[PDB]
Amino acid sequence: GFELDKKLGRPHPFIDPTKKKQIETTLTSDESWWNWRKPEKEQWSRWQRRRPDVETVFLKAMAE
Amino acid sequence: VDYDDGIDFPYDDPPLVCCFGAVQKEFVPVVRVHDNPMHPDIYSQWKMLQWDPPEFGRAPGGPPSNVAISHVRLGGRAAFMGKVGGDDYGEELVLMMNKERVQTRGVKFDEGASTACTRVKIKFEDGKMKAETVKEPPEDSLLASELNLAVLKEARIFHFNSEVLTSPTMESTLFKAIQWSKKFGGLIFFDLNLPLPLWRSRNETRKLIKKSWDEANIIEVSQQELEFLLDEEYYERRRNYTPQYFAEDFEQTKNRRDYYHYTPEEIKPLWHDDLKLLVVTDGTLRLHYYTPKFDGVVVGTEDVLITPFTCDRTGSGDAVVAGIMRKLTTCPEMFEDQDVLERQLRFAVAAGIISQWTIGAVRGFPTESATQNLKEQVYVPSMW
Amino acid sequence: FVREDYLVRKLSAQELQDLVKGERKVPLIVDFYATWCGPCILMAQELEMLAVEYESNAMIVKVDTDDEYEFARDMQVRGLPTLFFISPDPSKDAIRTEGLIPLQMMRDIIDNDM
Amino acid sequence: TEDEARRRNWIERGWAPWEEILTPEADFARKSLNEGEEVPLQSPEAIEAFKMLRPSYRKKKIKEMGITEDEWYAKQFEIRGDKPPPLDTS
Amino acid sequence: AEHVRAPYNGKIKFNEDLVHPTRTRHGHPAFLCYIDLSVIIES
Repeated sequence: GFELDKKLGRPHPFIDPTKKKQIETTLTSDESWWNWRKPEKEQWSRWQRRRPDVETVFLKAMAE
Repeated sequence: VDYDDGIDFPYDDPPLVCCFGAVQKEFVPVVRVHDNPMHPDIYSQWKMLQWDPPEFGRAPGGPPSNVAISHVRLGGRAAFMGKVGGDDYGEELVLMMNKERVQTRGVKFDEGASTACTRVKIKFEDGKMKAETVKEPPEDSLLASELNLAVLKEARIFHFNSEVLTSPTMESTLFKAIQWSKKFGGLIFFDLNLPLPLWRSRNETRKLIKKSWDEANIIEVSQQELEFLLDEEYYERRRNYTPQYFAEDFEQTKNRRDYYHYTPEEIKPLWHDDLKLLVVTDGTLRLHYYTPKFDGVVVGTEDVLITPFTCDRTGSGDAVVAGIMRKLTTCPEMFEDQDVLERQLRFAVAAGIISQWTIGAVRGFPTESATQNLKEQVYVPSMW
Repeated sequence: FVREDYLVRKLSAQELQDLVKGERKVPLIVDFYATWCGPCILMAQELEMLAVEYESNAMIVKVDTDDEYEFARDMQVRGLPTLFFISPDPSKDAIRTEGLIPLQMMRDIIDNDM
Repeated sequence: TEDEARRRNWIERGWAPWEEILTPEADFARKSLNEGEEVPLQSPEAIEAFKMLRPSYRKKKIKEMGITEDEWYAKQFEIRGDKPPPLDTS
Repeated sequence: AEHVRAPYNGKIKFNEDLVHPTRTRHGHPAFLCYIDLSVIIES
């Protein structure tokens, strides 16, 4: 499976799922300074949508 | 009444919707008195009333053919039921609806009538000019025997305005169409859009619309129509109240615009058993929704000042209604899930916003992908 | 010295009363409009062109519904824009049209029915 | 001098040193900015104010004092400074 | 000046008792490092 797909260049996850771990627990906004707290409400951005491009469209067509 | 009509068929998706009434080009029905008129001749000044409109004209509705055209552009399928004359203007109206891919098998031709032409007689009663109708136009003369029952069998939503209540012929025909649609399981959509005569008095209008109000499963009204039907002066007094010494809360100090959400107990005189969804529109700014189980408001917005020379609010009320109908047919959980209903109604808000960016209602009706794009640009991703 | 820019006259209900009661020889076309109604901008330009086409063979007037709301309702105005085509023959009945009708359709009504 | 001007402000302009109930961020800003711009905080007040920037540290501090959270919330709305001589109505 | 950026997503790990509290010129709390501190990111 993995490590044979990786050796040959066949499609495979960049990180082996078996050798993948969570990131434990991080600060929950009560152990954090004010400047590192997540806003309570999501903020409008104008960058909140992914930019369309040719690569996204071709990759989806090749995936199908 | 008796039996069915047509051959039963698998009925392609998306589900069909039927729009009933008069097909007209433009023709804003809701007319009241505004206190800020522009120059009577220089119509280049009149666009300033498009970006500071009268409240009743913030998102005007129109003829039912506007909703059908707008619904199709948003990705739905629609059929128009009505009558036009056999003259050249009648063909132009039908060719307009065929170009927009609206089904016109429900449209009947009257070869002896002139389209959009009413014969009236002028009288001089009590020293004042009045007119009375001698012969109604073909638009208001569809008969019950002329109904296309294949459309009424297939259609899942039956849509009509209160303009048909101003015609004795159409009113009788309307209630036969509703009977057929209900027998076939269709939902009844009453989009009020009160014409000029029905603004005269609350009591006469409430009696006139009561029968059609009781037959409707979905009702859309404007904030001005709802307040007029309940009590116009109480809500105007409520808006004009200012505390004498201090505000009751911090938000009252900001002197913001009033977006009052009517309680379901205030709405109770207008509620009935078969009503599934009541929507009260404050333009595109607010969409108050009411169901038997819950109620709430969807916050919207408007920007006509982004394009001061092409902005035109006419037809934006029809785009909002068409957007509601587009989502109701494809997302039936809207009736029972509040979070789903609010997300789907934001699609209708976006359609209304785009519709205000073009001169002419039909010319400016938006497509589905444009509406979906604007919705995702305006709202944060968690609200999509 | 300077020609006026607009041909269509705005009339009061009282002024329109005397014009209809009085003797007329040309067809009378009455336009109901409001400056806040978007389609009235398009109709205003069509009626100005109709006035140029029919110099003295027709009389084109307009009435503001903001000023004559009660008069408009009694005339069976159901919405805007609305046109009334009134014949010089007192026996013939007037024609009421609704919506942004084409200029050619106005000409056919005036020539064949007025 | 800075004795007549203070008295003048009280009598003529109605000045009074009214209590300012500050958030931890505002309390830290006034205690730390007195030291410099980008310097190691040295004063015990600014060091403590830095620690109080986390509400988790405050809860641990409150528990070590044996009081409840609401009592701590009420102690910050306390009149500072000296008290007037108590009334003796005859 | 030079900015150190995180090379991976993950959780920052260091001993806050080895560094000195400070306020930055942007008004933020931070730490001043006067030693060769070892900071760990678990990706």
